[PDB]
Amino acid sequence: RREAERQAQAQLEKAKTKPVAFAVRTNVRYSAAQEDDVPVPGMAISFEAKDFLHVKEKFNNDWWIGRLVKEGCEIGFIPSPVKLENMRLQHEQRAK
Amino acid sequence: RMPFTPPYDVVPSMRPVVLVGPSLKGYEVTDMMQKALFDFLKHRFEGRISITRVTADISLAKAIIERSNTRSSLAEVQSEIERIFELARTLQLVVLDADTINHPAQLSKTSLAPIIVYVKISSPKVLQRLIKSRHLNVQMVAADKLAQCPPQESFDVILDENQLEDACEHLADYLEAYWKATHPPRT
Ligand SMILES: [Cl-]
Repeated sequence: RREAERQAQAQLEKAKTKPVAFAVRTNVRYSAAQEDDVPVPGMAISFEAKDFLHVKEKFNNDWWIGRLVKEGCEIGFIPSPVKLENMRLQHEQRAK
Repeated sequence: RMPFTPPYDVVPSMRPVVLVGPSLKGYEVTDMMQKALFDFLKHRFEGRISITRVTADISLAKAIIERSNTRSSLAEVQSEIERIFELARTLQLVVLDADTINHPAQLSKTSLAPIIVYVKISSPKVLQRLIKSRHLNVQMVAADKLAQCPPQESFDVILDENQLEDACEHLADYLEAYWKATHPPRT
């Protein structure tokens, strides 16, 4: 059940006070959709190519926790490289 | 035929500020104008800033072992990159006084993702007079190469203001906005 969402939301709240572990500059875009199964719906971090993200910690194999380096942007779930690749694969399969 | 991979690059947690222009580092006109700007940052961002000299050739940063063709070794450069990353780790503003960098293309293929600040004298005639009132050709050529860069994509900030105080306030405003983006509520 959606006890899972509650735990995910708790980990996110706990990370608000954690330091930035590392930063990345993106080479691709991510435009979040409901169907990406984000640990807490509504909390995915979308971004464009060449955006900067501050990453705090790993949530699971599909999702990190961090924020877009942009005024007013808050902590949420960032897709891992594994998750980005699986979305790219899924899209290329369905477009074929 | 017709001339048409990791999703994330790891970069410093605060993008290092690098100054380029008006001409070549190592010569008086550029060294004095950049020194005034560094001086200003040290006191405007006191307690929030680290300004550090980098002498190693960080343009060199990215089965025969790759080695540098100059006095700056790839191992020394890697050590300096690591030091820059560490400086940025706690989210202080990092400013680099990077001797070897005079053109933004020099850092384009590195992992540093700098904030490139173009200190610009928009009129070449003005630059020529400044220099001669204090090697001319290499300086003019350098300033002209900067003037040829597509400005929006090459530079993060362009300081073309005649009055030092106006250039300083422009730089400060940009860095204050970056401070806010990164913190949710010559030397
Ligand atoms: Cl799809």
